[PDB]
Amino acid sequence: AVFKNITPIPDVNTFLDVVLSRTQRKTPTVIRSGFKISRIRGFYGRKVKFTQDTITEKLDSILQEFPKLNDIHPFHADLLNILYDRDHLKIALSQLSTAKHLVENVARDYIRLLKYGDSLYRCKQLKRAALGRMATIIKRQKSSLEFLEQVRQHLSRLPAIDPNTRTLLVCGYPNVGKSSFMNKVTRAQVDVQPYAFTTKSLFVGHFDYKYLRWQVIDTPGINTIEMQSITAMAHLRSAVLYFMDLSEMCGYSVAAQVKLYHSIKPLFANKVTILVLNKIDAELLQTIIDDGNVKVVQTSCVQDIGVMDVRTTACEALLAARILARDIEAANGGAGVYNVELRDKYILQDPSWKYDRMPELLDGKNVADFVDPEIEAKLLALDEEEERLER
Amino acid sequence: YRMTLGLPVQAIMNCADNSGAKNLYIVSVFGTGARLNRLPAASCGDMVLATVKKGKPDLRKKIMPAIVVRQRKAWRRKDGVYLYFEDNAGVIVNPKGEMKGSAITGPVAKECADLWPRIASNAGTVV
Amino acid sequence: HFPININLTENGTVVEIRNFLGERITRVIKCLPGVTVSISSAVKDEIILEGNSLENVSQSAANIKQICNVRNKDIRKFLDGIYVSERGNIE
Amino acid sequence: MRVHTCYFCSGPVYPGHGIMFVRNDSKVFRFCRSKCHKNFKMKRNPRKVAWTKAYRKAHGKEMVYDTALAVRNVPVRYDRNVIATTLNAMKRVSQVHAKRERLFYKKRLA
Amino acid sequence: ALRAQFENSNEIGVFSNLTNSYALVALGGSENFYSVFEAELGDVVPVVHTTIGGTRIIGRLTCGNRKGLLVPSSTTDNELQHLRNSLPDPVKIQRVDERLSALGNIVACNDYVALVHPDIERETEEIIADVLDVEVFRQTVAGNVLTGSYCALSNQGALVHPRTSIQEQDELSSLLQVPLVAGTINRGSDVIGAGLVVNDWCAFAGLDTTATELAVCESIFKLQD
Amino acid sequence: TSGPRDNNRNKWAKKHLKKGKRAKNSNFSKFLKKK
Amino acid sequence: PQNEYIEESIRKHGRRFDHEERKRKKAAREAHDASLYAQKTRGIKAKLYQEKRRKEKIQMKKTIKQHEERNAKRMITKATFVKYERFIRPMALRQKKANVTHKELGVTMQLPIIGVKKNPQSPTYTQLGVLTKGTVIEVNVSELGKYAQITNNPELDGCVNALLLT
Amino acid sequence: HGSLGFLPRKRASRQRGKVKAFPKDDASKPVHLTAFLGYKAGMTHIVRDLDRPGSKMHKREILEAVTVIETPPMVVVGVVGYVETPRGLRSLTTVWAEHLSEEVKRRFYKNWFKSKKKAFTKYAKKYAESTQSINRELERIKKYCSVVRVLAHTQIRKTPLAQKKAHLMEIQVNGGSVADKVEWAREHFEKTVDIKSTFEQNEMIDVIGVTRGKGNAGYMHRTQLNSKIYRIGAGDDAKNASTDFDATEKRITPMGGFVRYGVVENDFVMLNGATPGPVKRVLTLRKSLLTHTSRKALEPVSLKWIDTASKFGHGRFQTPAEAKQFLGTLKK
RNA sequence: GCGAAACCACAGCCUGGGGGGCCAGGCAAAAUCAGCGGCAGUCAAGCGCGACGUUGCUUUCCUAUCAUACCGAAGCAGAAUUCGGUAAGCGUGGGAACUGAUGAAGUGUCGUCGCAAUGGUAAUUCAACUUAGUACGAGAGGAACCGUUGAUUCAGAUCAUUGGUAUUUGCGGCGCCGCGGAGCUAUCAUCUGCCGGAUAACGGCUGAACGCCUCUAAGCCAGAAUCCGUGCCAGAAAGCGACGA
RNA sequence: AUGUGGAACGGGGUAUUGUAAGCAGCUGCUGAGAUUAAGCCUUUGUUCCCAAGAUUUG
Repeated sequence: AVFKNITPIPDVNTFLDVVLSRTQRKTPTVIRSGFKISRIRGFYGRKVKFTQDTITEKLDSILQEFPKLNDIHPFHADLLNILYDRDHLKIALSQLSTAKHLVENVARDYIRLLKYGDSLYRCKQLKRAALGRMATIIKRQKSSLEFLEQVRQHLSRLPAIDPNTRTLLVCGYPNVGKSSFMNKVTRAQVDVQPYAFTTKSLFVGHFDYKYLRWQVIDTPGINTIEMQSITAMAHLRSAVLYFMDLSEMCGYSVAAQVKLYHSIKPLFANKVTILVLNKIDAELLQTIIDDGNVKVVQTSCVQDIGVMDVRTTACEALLAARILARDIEAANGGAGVYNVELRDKYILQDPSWKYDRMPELLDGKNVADFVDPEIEAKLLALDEEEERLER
Repeated sequence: YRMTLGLPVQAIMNCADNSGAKNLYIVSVFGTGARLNRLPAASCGDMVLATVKKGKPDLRKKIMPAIVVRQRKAWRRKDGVYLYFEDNAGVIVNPKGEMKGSAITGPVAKECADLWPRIASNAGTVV
Repeated sequence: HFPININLTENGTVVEIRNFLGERITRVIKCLPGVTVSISSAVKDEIILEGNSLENVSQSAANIKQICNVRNKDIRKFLDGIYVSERGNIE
Repeated sequence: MRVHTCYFCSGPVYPGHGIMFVRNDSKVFRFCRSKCHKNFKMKRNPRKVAWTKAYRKAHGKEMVYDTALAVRNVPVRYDRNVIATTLNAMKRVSQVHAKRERLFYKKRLA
Repeated sequence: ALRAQFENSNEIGVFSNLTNSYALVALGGSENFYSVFEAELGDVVPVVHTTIGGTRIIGRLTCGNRKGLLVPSSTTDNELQHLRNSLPDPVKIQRVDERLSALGNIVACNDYVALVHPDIERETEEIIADVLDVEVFRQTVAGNVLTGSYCALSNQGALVHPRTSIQEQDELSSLLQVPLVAGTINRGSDVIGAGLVVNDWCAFAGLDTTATELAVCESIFKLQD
Repeated sequence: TSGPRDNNRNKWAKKHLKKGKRAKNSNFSKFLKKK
Repeated sequence: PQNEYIEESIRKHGRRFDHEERKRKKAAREAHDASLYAQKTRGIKAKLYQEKRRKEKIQMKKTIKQHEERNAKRMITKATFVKYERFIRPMALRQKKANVTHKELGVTMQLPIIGVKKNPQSPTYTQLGVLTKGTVIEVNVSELGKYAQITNNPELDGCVNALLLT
Repeated sequence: HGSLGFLPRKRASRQRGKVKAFPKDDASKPVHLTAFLGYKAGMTHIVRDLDRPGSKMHKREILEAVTVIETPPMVVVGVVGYVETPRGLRSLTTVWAEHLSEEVKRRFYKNWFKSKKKAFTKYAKKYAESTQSINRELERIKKYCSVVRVLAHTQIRKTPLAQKKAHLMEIQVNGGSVADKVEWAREHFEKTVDIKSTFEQNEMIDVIGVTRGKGNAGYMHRTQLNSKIYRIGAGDDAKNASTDFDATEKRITPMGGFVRYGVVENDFVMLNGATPGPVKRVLTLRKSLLTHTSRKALEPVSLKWIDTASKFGHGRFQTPAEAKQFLGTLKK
């Protein structure tokens, strides 16, 4: 579901239209009356045999794309069960393959019936019978495909979970200013409004803290959004980020949030919490502070100060718990068409001899093989030696 | 950048790498076109699949990627000078392209050198 | 993100357009006969084209609308492009 | 292009024609002639083949040495006049090589 | 520190070479990689884009230091003439004849000492001692004669193979008289010398280099300053 | 790739032939026409 | 991709500069597009398009009627049920269960064939118990013994769709 | 048998390559030529640097297989004039020059040495009596013409061949006004218009000819396209073969003569690849039709070294000069 | 040089229609040679049934594209994927006298020169570099255009480089062997393979029917591996021109 | 059907093999000898040839 990449679920009749069109395109659509009886039997038979195979193709494609809800993570499966009635979704999946198995038997029954074909029009009626009766099976499974596409829309909308890596769960009052700190933390920023349940869906935002990836896991403020936040916080290797409105700028009382924190204390167990005193710039808290594991941080949500220090403290607590040459080439001839000149890139003395070509070999001998730095003085001595040898 | 194609499939070549294998029965050629009257072949510089004939039992009867190093065939180089090596030797590589042998023994073509850099560092006597 | 280059040439007839989504494709929009196009200076990213023959004027901008026509991408997310908003007389 | 030498015929090796075979000991031997390629295949000695220069070399039939004109893995800087004199150095060296070998041929024939 | 790829892959140390006084960029590649080294150390040292023997293996075929750079026997003289033109007169250029041409993949060199293969030729070792003028040590890096492949060298640090013994790493670091880091480049790849480039004043890593591995390299080579 | 009558391989070529080869050809036949 | 995490983001990112002008013109063009799509279409695909068009015309007419009301070798090659057996009946061709639809209840339920009362083709066919239309067959009525006449030809259909004689 | 564009397989008619299409030109261009005539010397090979960016051997040294073509200076002897008709392209007037060599006068005849050799005798008479009659036909040219072509025949004496009949070809003049072309023609009559003024060594040629008869495969005319010129040599110069990188003077003619051709004394064009026909079959150059923008033509060409060894046998030397110092002194 | 015999209504072009002959067409020049869904029920359009509806179970050819080209639609960020349309050109679901080589003859004869009515066609896919680690995308992934370089197949030529043959009965050695020029042969070797309009889907502009609107009704633009012309192959042997004597 | 014309040889270059016969005390002659157009090249060298019969068409 996180890596779904599943094909869309179309209308059943539309699915039957293309499948019948596949029978109209892939199968031989002509059958001569002068052909052999067995050949005529296979004309409608192998086409129906391919039709059932075509019926088994997209169904198994839907079946393989349908994942195992039990194989999902405890936070993933429970939230999926809280999303679109996974029990009813699995029942439709149970109604999918069994009907496909029923479609397999009806085709096999028709194939054996087609094995004893007698008349052309009787087979023509038989060719209509097996296609339409299976189409009635497709017509019977009418609303089954309607729930899958929305689930396919939900699974595509559902992002990937990062529970195995170091993560940070942010739950508490709805839009208490810590979401703005969360929006300033990760690349993905969730939008919030003054209304309730604005951050209903979790935000998959990648971030790193002290050379360690810190995944800002968004949770709805506490229904349906908060129940999904409860299921996500049930199975997660992350820390709590309870944002308490010190000045009640989030619309919720501090005593109501602390009591809810005391109510959510069973889910907050086995995790180092963060008692973010949100809206600092805008009693019962001491009872909430009696737990000890909550990192009491004063967050001035009105002044937007104290997020990085809290990010430094919590991540540590999480660690405690755990022009150029190309520019010249861009103007000369572009990429793959401009040639670089190395004559200017030379440490030779004479610049006129730098751009000039060099004779590599002469008279059947490598010119560089006999070229030395003091060859000019050696040749002058060579000319005197040959003159002395001649004399 | 083509070379001479004369090494057909289902052949025995030397596993000249340091992986311990000795002989390898050729299996497949990667990226080869459907050519009739001429078997799909490879030269020094092509990634191929082969099953180890002689060597370690774990490597034997286990196909893996491989590249030819020593070319018994007359690999007509782009420099024009033809070269006839001793025999057909090769080194086993991973599907990603990691050479199984930590060291290289024998000759490897310079045309094959630039294609595979992972096997280039494993060899010091590139000739 | 990538501003689309626009250069009026041949008295605004040859429209040298480039950098549409940062593309290196040189988009040359030859104007119809009798119409002069110019980059409007009052509002940024606005091109003012005027002329006598409205049919040649309207088809040229539609061709300009078909010049940098988006393709091979989702039209929802990739939404910036060339559009026509003002269509009126010269008087 | 640094021209190689024939491994068997002992002649020069030019571009295009010929073949350059390498051994298992990283010994690249270039044979300029097909017969020289066949000579290296037949493993005949270069000094034991009359059609090769090594036989005349190791029999006194060829000129042993000629240290005329009093004349490279090290690269050096380039100069226009230095190579100009080097260009003219090979002409007189070849002329001296023609005269000295002719006298050597005069001694060998006698 | 730089993290990029040699056009094809992150193993940039095999494609191009770099000495303490000059950089030997390869030919046939895009100008961005040459401009990457030009923006890095072009203002400090020379960076010449040139091919070695008509190939793109300049990093692992030849070895060079602050004194000079030695190359294989089959190097083109015209390329050497191009090298002699590109490299300065103080930069010694010398061809080395051997049965093993990969000087960069089998021999490691530093500003004071050098790591040589145990099977290297004595004349090749003497010429390397003559040209580079460093303390050559003919041994095997983690049991492999390919010292340049299994390890990397620098002036203010060294990178050793992670498969080598710590006692052997301490013996090799003392032999090199410098701090050695028994690690891996390109996020755990088998290319050590070819997986990371390090000069006296700069360093280069691959595009696939790990953030921790690059931090380990900069700390070993004292590249944090 | 493209085909024989492919406008995609021909529309960009006409703009590619405006620069590049055309002016060099005009520079080629000018000296050729010179006696 | 769509409404979740795209649409409201698109609201902050804006839509196309002519997202509304293109839809309305296409909406107005559809009133004339259906005629050429009905005229220039040919073949089986045109009849398929005409099948939905005839359905849509019927669907609108019923809606118009509702809205107006709202405003107000010796072998047996046939199917069988299972010397004297001169022919050969196949195991796959033999049928034991039949979709029995009750006359009064109208419950098309698959039920087994208790027997073959009478085959209208031939007495030998009645002796063989072949499956054919209009034949009298014994069927168990305990779960509903009763007779029934086959209302469908199971030969060309392949299934014994029979109606209860009672 | 799948390339039906070249079916049917019947032999060609003209032994000489016949040009069918001619390049589109303008009046804004200066007057220039299109076609030429050469001879198949033989195939050879070269070495040359590659200044081609983006290739796998960028700035490297690669062998190239090539072909030298023996090309004499080319004798223009008159013009023909075409008018444009609804029935095609008719030729209006054929105006020759005053004098012809025996070689081109051998073209009109089957037995020139037997016959009275009396071709173009009286036409030369009316040349001398009245050039205004020639003016009248030229007045009808600049009045009523659309496409101007000039006559031409080869300097076949300079080519060492037993063939003494010259090969006559048209060259369509292109560029300038129609009056400019006749001006260019009548100012070049009876002279030779040389090959070095036609091409610029960086232009590509679509050479045509008749392929080799195979002793009915072969002898079927072809128009091979897209071969590049590397060197329009000068036969009078002895530095034609010797490039700048091998200064030592040498000649393109190999030792022992060319296989099946012999020796070469005149201008040549150094075209790559091959062309139809065996050795020393007549060969035709012409211009490109579309101005092609492949970088193989837009690049410069600067050679490195040429191989002049003995194709007769398997030679191993460049010139008989350098052979003697590499060899010892012979018994001669 | 000698020299049959079988056989022999008369015969000899194709397409379609009632075969060689008939009808209507394509055409037609001598003279020769070598290959050859159903059942039950409820309705109810309407003229006792009644439609759409509702309730019960069970070689070549041809597009009807399998990829490549191009677009449309889709929870289509990108990649990747699905559906639909044009599309059988080329690749990877079905159908089943012909080509060579001479040849007389209108043009007074012969020869050179081009002309062009028409007949056939051609290229093909794949991946590599930037352009990009960019746009986009929480991240992970990852665009596209232009430009460039490759590889495969096919086609066309080419025998310098490499290979094979010896009736070079060529050189040499012991009928045997080494070499074997030339010629021949080869993705065994090597070079090349293009473009200008018009269009399908589709997207448009203008603009009535129908005072609006409308990619349409008359017009008009862009637009496919699409078709037609360029180019490439041959030149009517009863098509033709200019010139030479 | 008289010319830098052609035919037959000779000479030279070029290549293939492989140091020739024989001499003297394996070495020097001897990288010599042989072959090279019969679909190799060249030829101021030597000799020879040539002033053509028949047919067709205006």
